[PDB]
Amino acid sequence: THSDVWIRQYRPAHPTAPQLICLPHAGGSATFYHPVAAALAPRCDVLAVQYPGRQDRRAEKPLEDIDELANQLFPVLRARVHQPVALFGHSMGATLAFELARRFESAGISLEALLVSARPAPSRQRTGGTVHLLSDEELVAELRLVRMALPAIRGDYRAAETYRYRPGPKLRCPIHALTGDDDPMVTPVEARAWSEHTDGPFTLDTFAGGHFYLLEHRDAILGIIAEHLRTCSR
Repeated sequence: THSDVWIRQYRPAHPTAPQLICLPHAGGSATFYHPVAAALAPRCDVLAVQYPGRQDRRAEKPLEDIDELANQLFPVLRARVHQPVALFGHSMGATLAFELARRFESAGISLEALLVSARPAPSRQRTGGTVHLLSDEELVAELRLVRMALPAIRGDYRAAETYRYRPGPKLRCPIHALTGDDDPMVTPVEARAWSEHTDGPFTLDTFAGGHFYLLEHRDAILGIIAEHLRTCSR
């Protein structure tokens, strides 16, 4: 395997393998996607992104803006990208995945799919989130070693909550949205609105659960991912 500071490749992949770039949620690390790597490789090259400020990057100042995360991450992913390539993001990672998709397409790099989980459409971003503004003590409480990780969690939340969608050209790549049926942070319309951001095909799948439904539906989501990349799951 070959990994850098940003992009963690947990398993070896065939040279023919399609690429899956996985964006963690707020407070998440690249290790969150180890089950995806294990289940799809070597038939899929699973690349998991490690944002600054966590684990081995704890010394780095955490980023506070999705566009800054994307702008810094895109050149790195550019040097590794190999089509066919797909993106998967959960929660805040879904917005980052969408922003990265916008940048791939503007660079003439087609995407096999954009998979977005538990996140309103960029055009339906909820304004007025304040979790990132809570005191250290009020922060940890609402999140229910943590102080070492809190600056990175706060920065991630700040990025999720202060995101401002700037209108631009629609995507052309397929968008597959995935949501829980009991998620106070994503309404059905908010999830369906992802259809308004691509001229390609759109599909929305709902699962029994909340914001982290995907922990209970891993095998199902892996089969959905594999279907998009023309592979099988383990």
